[PDB]
Amino acid sequence: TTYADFIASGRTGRRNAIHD
Amino acid sequence: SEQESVKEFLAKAKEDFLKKWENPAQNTAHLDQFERIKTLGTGSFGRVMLVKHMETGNHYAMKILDKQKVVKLKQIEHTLNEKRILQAVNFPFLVKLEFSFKDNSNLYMVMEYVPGGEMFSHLRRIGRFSEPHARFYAAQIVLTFEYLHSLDLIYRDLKPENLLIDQQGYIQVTDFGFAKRVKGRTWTLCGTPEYLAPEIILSKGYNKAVDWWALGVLIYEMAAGYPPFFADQPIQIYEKIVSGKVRFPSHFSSDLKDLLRNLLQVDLTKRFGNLKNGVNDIKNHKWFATTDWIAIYQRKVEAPFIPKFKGPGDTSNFDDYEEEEIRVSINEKCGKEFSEF
Ligand SMILES: COc1ccc(O)c(C(=O)c2ccc(CO[C@@H]3CCCNC[C@H]3NC(=O)c3ccncc3)cc2)c1F
Repeated sequence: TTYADFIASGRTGRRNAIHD
Repeated sequence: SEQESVKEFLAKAKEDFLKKWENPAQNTAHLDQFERIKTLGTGSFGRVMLVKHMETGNHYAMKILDKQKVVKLKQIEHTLNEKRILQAVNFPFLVKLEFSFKDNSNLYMVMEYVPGGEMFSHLRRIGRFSEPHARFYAAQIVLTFEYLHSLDLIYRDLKPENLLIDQQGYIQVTDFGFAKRVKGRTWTLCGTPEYLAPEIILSKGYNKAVDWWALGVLIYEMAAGYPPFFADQPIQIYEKIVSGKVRFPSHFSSDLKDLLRNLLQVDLTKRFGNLKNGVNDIKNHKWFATTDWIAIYQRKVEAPFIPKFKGPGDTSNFDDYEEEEIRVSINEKCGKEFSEF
């Protein structure tokens, strides 16, 4: 499912900001 | 007449903000007044720790930023904004700033300690929120953004990781590190990949409207359990956002779908929050039809979840981070650069 793909993704961990 | 009651409130509100905005508070404490216990989170140039004020007995959470590190990445105006805005504001759903000071090496903001954990941690655990539960949080972000915007502030970094749950089961917004008081347009490329309005991505210059866009991304993560635009590296996430092609979970109610469809609008002149009716288009939506906006401002609603904590200085709703000693160097670093802090 799409839940499943998310859970396997690199980006289920706390997400940093980007900046200049 | 309820609309006029808010107008009055935010007029007296904006008078308070300006007195503190123009004449901000400085060096109201010291490092030696606090016993440092445990780290609650981190960031590019420092960390936030649980602390104990040795003379009052009270617990606080103290942000600590390396002055040298802030300068290396050219982030001075942002760090200066965070403090100026934070010391100025006042609202039931914003973390308080009690003290601030600096020493030779670091900048220090001591905030009221919110012991419930970050929404983020709970949402990942449980999986996802019932819409009523996600309506309870979303509605406190609406009021808070109605507040901030009326002081001409843009938040720019809304996401579960910066929304803290207090003991009564409500929200304290933290991380005002990209907050900026602006009338008109600004062009800074900042935020978290999964929450960026497409206008930002497209180097267009943008406004308050990006905060309405994030509110939709946030609600969708709260109710689905995952964000509407995701992948394994930022550049793939960026393409999805400009593409302007969302897809909703089948459980999402149809009122939720119509709300999100209106906040996750690429066209800025159609997005809820950037229209002639303003924020009221959001407040008056059917998905928010059961929401007593004043019970929520007054904190008399029954929170659908209260986090368990067994006495003050309990850190059990927070993750574990490696510790580090705080070196305060013998020579002032970057004094002139951060001289208003
Ligand atoms: C340009 O980038 C900026 C701008 C301003 C900043 O202050 C920073 C930081 O370096 C920084 C350092 C540490 C943190 C830690 O923040 C924790 C955890 C990360 C997610 N946000 C929640 C936050 N927790 C709290 O602030 C908190 C406050 C009160 N009680 C409990 C928790 C955040 C930003 C920063 F990196």
